[PDB]
Amino acid sequence: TTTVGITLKDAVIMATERRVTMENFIMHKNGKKLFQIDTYTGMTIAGLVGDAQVLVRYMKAELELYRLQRRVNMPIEAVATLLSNMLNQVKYMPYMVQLLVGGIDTAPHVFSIDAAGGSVEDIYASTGSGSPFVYGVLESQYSEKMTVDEGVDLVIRAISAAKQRDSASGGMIDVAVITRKDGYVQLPTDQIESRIRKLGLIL
Amino acid sequence: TTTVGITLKDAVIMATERRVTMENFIMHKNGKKLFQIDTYTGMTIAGLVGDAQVLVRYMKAELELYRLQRRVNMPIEAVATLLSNMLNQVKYMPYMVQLLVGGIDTAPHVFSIDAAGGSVEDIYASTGSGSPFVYGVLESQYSEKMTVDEGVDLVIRAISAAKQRDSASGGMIDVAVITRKDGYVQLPTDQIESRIRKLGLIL
Amino acid sequence: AYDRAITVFSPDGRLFQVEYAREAVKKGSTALGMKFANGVLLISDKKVRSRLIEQNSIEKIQLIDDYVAAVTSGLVADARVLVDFARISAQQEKVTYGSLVNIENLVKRVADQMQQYTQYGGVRPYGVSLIFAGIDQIGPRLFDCDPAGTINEYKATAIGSGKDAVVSFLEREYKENLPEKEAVTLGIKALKSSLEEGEELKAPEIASITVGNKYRIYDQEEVKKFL
Amino acid sequence: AYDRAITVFSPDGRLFQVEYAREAVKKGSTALGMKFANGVLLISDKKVRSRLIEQNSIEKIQLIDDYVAAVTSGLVADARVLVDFARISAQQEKVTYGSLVNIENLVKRVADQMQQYTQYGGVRPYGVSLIFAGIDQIGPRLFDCDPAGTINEYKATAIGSGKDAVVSFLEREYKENLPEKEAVTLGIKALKSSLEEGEELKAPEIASITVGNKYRIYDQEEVKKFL
Amino acid sequence: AYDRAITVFSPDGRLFQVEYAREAVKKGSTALGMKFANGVLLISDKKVRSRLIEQNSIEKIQLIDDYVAAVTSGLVADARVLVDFARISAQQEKVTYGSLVNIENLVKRVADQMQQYTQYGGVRPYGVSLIFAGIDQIGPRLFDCDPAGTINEYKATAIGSGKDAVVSFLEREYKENLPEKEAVTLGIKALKSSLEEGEELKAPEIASITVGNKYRIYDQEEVKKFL
Amino acid sequence: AYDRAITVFSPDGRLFQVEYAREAVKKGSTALGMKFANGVLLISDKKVRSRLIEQNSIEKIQLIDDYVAAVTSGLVADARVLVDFARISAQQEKVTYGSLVNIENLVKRVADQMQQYTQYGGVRPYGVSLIFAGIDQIGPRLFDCDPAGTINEYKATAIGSGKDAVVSFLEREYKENLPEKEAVTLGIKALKSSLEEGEELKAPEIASITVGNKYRIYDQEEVKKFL
Amino acid sequence: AYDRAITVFSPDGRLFQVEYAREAVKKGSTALGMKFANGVLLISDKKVRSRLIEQNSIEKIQLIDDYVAAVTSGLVADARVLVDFARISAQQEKVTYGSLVNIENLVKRVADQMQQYTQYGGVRPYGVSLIFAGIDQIGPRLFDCDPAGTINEYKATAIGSGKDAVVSFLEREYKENLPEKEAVTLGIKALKSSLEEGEELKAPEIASITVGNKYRIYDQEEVKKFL
Amino acid sequence: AYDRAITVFSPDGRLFQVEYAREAVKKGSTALGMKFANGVLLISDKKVRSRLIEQNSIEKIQLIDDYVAAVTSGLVADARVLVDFARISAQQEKVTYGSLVNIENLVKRVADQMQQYTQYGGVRPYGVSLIFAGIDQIGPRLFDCDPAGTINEYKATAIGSGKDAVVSFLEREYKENLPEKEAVTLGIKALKSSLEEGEELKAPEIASITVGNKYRIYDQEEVKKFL
Amino acid sequence: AYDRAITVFSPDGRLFQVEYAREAVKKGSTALGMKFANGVLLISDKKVRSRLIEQNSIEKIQLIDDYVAAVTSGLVADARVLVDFARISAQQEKVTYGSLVNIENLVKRVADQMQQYTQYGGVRPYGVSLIFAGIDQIGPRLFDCDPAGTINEYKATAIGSGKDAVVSFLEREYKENLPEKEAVTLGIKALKSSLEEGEELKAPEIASITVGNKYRIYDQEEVKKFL
Repeated sequence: TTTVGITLKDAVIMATERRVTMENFIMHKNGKKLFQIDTYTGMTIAGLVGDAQVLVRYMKAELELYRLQRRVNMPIEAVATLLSNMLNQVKYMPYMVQLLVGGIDTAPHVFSIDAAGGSVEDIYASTGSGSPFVYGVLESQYSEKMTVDEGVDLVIRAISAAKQRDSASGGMIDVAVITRKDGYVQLPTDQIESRIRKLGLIL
Repeated sequence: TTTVGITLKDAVIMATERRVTMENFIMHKNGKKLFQIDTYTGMTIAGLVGDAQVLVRYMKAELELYRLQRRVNMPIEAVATLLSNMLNQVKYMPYMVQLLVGGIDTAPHVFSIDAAGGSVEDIYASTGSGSPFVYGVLESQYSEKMTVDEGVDLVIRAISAAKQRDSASGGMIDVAVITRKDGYVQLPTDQIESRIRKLGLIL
Repeated sequence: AYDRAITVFSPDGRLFQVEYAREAVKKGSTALGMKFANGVLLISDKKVRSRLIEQNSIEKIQLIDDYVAAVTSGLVADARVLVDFARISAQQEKVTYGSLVNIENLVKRVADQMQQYTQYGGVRPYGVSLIFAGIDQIGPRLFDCDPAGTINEYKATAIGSGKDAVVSFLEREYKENLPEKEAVTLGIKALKSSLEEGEELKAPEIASITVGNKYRIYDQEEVKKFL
Repeated sequence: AYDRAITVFSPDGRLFQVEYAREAVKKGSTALGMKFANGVLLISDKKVRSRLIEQNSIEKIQLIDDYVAAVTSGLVADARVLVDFARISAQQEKVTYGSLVNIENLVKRVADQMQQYTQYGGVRPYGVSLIFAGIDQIGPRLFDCDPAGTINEYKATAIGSGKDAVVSFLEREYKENLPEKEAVTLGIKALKSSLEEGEELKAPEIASITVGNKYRIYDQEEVKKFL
Repeated sequence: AYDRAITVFSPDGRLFQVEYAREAVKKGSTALGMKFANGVLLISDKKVRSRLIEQNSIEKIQLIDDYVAAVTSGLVADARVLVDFARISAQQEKVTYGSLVNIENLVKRVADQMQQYTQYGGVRPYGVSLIFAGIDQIGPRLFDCDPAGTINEYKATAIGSGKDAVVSFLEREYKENLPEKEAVTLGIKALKSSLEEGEELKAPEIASITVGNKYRIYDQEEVKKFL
Repeated sequence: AYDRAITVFSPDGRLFQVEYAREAVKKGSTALGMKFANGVLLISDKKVRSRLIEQNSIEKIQLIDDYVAAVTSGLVADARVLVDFARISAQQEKVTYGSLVNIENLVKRVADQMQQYTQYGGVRPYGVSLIFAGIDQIGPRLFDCDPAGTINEYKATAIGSGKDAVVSFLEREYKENLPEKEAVTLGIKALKSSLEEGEELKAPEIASITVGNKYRIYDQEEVKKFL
Repeated sequence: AYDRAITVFSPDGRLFQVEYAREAVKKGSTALGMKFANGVLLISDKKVRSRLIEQNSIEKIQLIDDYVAAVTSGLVADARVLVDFARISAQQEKVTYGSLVNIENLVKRVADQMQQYTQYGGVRPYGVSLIFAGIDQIGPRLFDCDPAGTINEYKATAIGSGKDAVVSFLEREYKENLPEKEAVTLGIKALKSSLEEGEELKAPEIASITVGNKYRIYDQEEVKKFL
Repeated sequence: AYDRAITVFSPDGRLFQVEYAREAVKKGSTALGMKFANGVLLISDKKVRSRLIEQNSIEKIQLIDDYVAAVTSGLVADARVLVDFARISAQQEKVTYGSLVNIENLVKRVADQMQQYTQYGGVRPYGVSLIFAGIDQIGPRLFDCDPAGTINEYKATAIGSGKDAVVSFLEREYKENLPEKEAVTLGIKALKSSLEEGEELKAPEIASITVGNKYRIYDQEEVKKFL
Repeated sequence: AYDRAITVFSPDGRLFQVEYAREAVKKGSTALGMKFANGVLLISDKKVRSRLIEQNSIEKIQLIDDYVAAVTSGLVADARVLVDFARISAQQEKVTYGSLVNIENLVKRVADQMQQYTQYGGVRPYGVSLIFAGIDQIGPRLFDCDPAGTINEYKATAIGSGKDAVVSFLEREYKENLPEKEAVTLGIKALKSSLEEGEELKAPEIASITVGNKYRIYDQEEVKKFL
């Protein structure tokens, strides 16, 4: 798995690949790993698929309930804290996951949450077996001044590089952009393919 | 064990073989591994027989009850999600199974579900010790533009190839076809034998 | 003095609270069941109290599973709870044994739940009667069950306000092993006999099942054909 | 003032609620049992209703196991619950020891369940009497059991509305070691004498058992031969 | 003497404590719902009571989720607790199955919670009525739910003090399949018919949803256009 | 006012419900015990009803173990429960320590169980008196125990309807250290003195035990020799 | 006879025990809250009354956290318990989410706890009203909450004996967006109008908070400047 | 009105049920205790009645341990249960700390058990008073304890029917620090003064303990020397 | 009648059962507390009743720990239970945090236990008032606490029968920051003024504590100087 979340001035960009393996065995080429969980909030999953998927269902349920109850969206930091409390509670019987939570409240945020509920905000982050390759690309090529078009290219590049070197990563790249103006928007596959073609890439 | 589910334009085809072993010991030549669990829904089982047979009984009972309560069949994705939640709940004392759920709601679907409740939808899927042999055939010969008749032939070919190479697979091939028009239909075994003869196959 | 508490016998050995729950049942719409050649059917009148209601919803005849159905009279909310209990209880049996061999046993579990609510302080009885009808391994079956958890097996029977007239009618007119249409026609006649001063019978609910088949619910036009 | 709660003794030391529960028992159909040579039998007056009731369906005589049967009188739903209890309690004893050596212990467990329901507030007594008949490792056995959980062992006895007539008749007519056929005849004779105003005994239920055999339930046809 | 405990049936088979809870409902502001072409709407009378009150925070119309809303009448604290229950219960169904296929099952869970508070000593019924309206897989749905946990599906319906006038108006005037704006106009007319004594209708609350969309809450400028 | 609930003291400090429970005991059949030279005995009367009753299942003197027997009077089902309690409680002591050193502790556990049923709301007292008789390490023992859980140790004593007569007789006629035959003779005379006009007394139950030995139940023919 | 138990509705659908608890609330000292420009304040009448009393502690205005305060009227010990409950409940939310986003939800948890005490036998309602005031993500907030669990959001409001006077004064004189000092002056004036004629207001408690800051309690001298 | 339940205070702040429990205590036999030079003693009267009673058991004076004894008056079964509680509580303390330093704490544990039975509904108070006497690390101790769980420590004191006579006698005659023989003599004289006149004293129970020793019970012979 | 159950409000919003509990408190022996220069003291009158009573014992003034003491009035066994609660609760705080920073939180825990016993059916209130006095991290502290769980902090206060006379004396004679000897003098005088017509103070209990010290309990000949 490879997932990534980056913040820009007034934007969050999140992307994943789609490969699902049992060891070397590629079971599914088109699994889903990036989800909208609230109006301006997305989440990526990595680690045990059944644990991650249950957590995706809980967060969609709870973030909706909260908003109904509060008449505002849960702050992204509050989402991360909720998760962090839940995972830590069961740390000796854990959800075996790495999670990215990204979104916009008054500002863009990306949080990274581990299986024991440790949660840290960062300007960008990556999870899964492909993440070290991703951090290579972002360290070299990330700028806080990038536009949304540039950040989108950047995560396509990061993930493409990871798919070349991580056999547990593969398949189509999914990308969502999150802003105050449009909310959470999933980019159409035809647009990602066009950018992969324009940037000179494969897989 | 070998099981397979494939989707076509307006159909799901699911098939298994029937061998039940304990190590090398072929205890049963005709176990059953393919079940109707609802009007347009089938399930295949692999893994520990006791665990899988309990799940089959539960799913039969719950989908019949849901249908009565709701006045409509449970959507195929909702079946997979139910199983996902049930299996992840007992993660640390698991049902030691691999399941395929196939069916028709507004579209054909095949879902693959693991012992930790990880559930992924696919164009096709195979489970059991014989599955890598089936993925070989499917990778090479499957087409989305296939007719039901060619789809039936493909799965027989795929399971026959798996029986040749997987000593834990064997026996008669059971096939079911699920469509909106005719519902769930288990093909007569004389029809399967005739297709076997015509394709030039053995055992 | 003796009719305030479910746990209190009257000096003549009566439980008046159970008897008063029966009175709630008498106020419900008439429903009937009858056995016919290889089959069983249920017919239900519907109190209609506004054209604004979706009448094809919150129905009186309820499928318990594909081979068993119930009809109820008395407190509706209580009836819903008992039908939910029968459904879960039918599936428990199926999961346990793989099938439901004798419908009488399902009916007894429902009737035992009702009995319980006549023996313990701090609970009221269910104000409900039920007819169950279906096919099991014995053949076509027709039961009823009252607020006390009293059950009986029948060839023909009724519940609700028109019970007495419908049972009267059937006791004169009823024949065993009629064909379906004729059983249905007899049932409508019986139902119609209970109506009073030129009161018209609107299209009731009708469901039937025969051996080797699943239940069918007659739609709107099939029922009007008998009206 | 003293007859409203099962947990209240009257000044004379009476429990009126328990006495009122007996009254429900008295309203039930007569049943009897008697020991004959190497055996024991039960006979139950059925008591009718319409031709619309499935005959042979909610039997008054109930097998507890292959060697023990019961018949009841009083509240029918309560009675069913007590029979279900007796059936489970017998199987528990059979699992524990391999067999049921002495039927009196089964009757005691049933009677203790009923006794509890006369001692704890928030509960009403079972409005039921039972006769148990069977064979154990001591021989043919006959017991009765009332709402209080009081038990007695008998050579012959009866319960239900016609009890006193039946018992009065048996108290002069009953003979120790009769053959099955003659025991059955005496039984029907005794049962008939409890009907008033030249009333006609339609087919009762009959069951018997003799040492070294299982129970037999007489067919409707086999009972007629005695009518 | 029969109207003091929820677990006590009157001799005519009535639960007067449940009936008295429905009197509390009659004192709430009027709210109505109606199905229209591919849609359903809710309208609620706002009984304004002081310029010192925050208007925006009082909501009779409450989203259960994006496709399901409710309006309540009767005891307000009770209502709020029922709405909380309905919200948790919807999310539980969505976690389990991935979606909420049929709204009737949610309403039944709420109605079961209420029914339970009419059957056990030591508890009082919820003094609340609800209208639920939304889109599921069947289509647009409209249900009411009363203190007994009685439910009905409707084409159009109302709750609160002006229930009877509004229901009357709608029986006379409602038809199926109106465009949104005609359905709103009809609802406002129905609402005004209940005011009486030359009383002025102040800006109510309105919400609607059409197939393929999420709920919308009319802002107060939009509601004025119908006034 | 003060005699309806077990938890209510009267202004004079009395517990009337417990006193009323002692009235139930006065209605039972008469039984007595008495110590003699190296031993203790129990004698129970009982009115046999019908000749249709089984004697031998006749149930008055109950062994608690090989060294300890009881007789009871009052409510029979209550008495059976207390006798089962005593038996199981004697075995628990025997398992714990290997034997029962002092019968007084057994009687106290039973009496403590009966005391609790005079202190907690929701429960009525046991309407029973018991006599316990046997041998322990102290010697031959004789105790009684009443519905309040009050115990005394005796040289001779009696319970049941003829108690007062029997106690009076023994008051004048009892002597310590009689041979067994003289004790039984005196006991029989004391029992006879308690009968009215012309009764003569049918064969009662008799049981005795002497130091170093286990209990013996005199059988029908041994008892006859004393009549 | 419908006013003795919280679980008993009157024939008009009222809960008199809950209305009687309100009566307790009307007996307390008057307190008020108001929203002003970018803030909210609370003022409390201190009915001090004895020189031997410490004029420092058991205050009417209690901080819930640094951003939320409450003032209560009615039963004092009940009020302390609800304040303790509110403080713990604020911390639970802050630990779970990192902050308290909308103060309405805190008030609802407090009000739900109150509501629960109007529905279950064996408990009495809290004899308390609260006003909550603070700043959350939405801005300055002002709520009240009564024994029934009913809540409302306000621009200004009051509780205690002078509620009615204070509210009359404010409905006439209140203006939104006053700077702090004019809001306090208006509040003091509002509170003076509530006193029985010719009775001097001693220093009330005063607390206020503005967007971006924590609460401040006005010291004894700063209050005097307004007297 | 106010004297039927322990949980109900009268308008004057009294618990009448607890006061009625104290009336049971007054019907018991007189017992006394007194401190003498380096020790403490108990004397118990017993109206022993019938010669059929074994006089040598069910003693009024009960050892709690080797250094502590009690004597009770009131309901005998209650008293037994409280004595069982005191023995077990003494041993619990010994196991925990290795010894019992101060007898006052054991007495408070018994009195707290009694207090609790005056505060919780569903239960009646113990109808018992106890005196405790013994030696601990402080010296010889003497306490009484009543149905309310009220305790006092004494130089001399009495319980039972003759309490007041005994106490008024000791008020004038008692001296501190008498030798054992003179203390017993005074005790015996105090008890005789409480007698009915012409009525004589038939050998009390007497027990004593002095610092450094365990309790001695005076044998039947040594008591007579004092009469 | 609204005064029979603790969970019943009167129409005026009163809890009469709680008001009756505070009548019990009016019958106890008078006690008082007062703050002086850098300290606080407590004085208690003892109703001495006989020279046979050991007077060193069952003190009115009870240390809760080295820095905090209480004195109680009302039901003596209830008060003992609350003093036990206070002691253990003090220790729990000390274990949790290392020290008891603010005595008010200890008093609130005690008062919360008391508030509970006025809110739940099946319990009665404690018939007790307490004064707590000691030194915490704030300084010298004096609180009282009544059956309702109402607390106040004071400079001087009193409880028990002489409360009204003591408080009125202190109202006019009390001054803050008296040296210890002058505080005690005034305290003694305050107590003397509550005694009826030529009665005499029989040496009270006195205890005091000053900043940086532990409590001291005045001995007999120390209290003697002040009388």
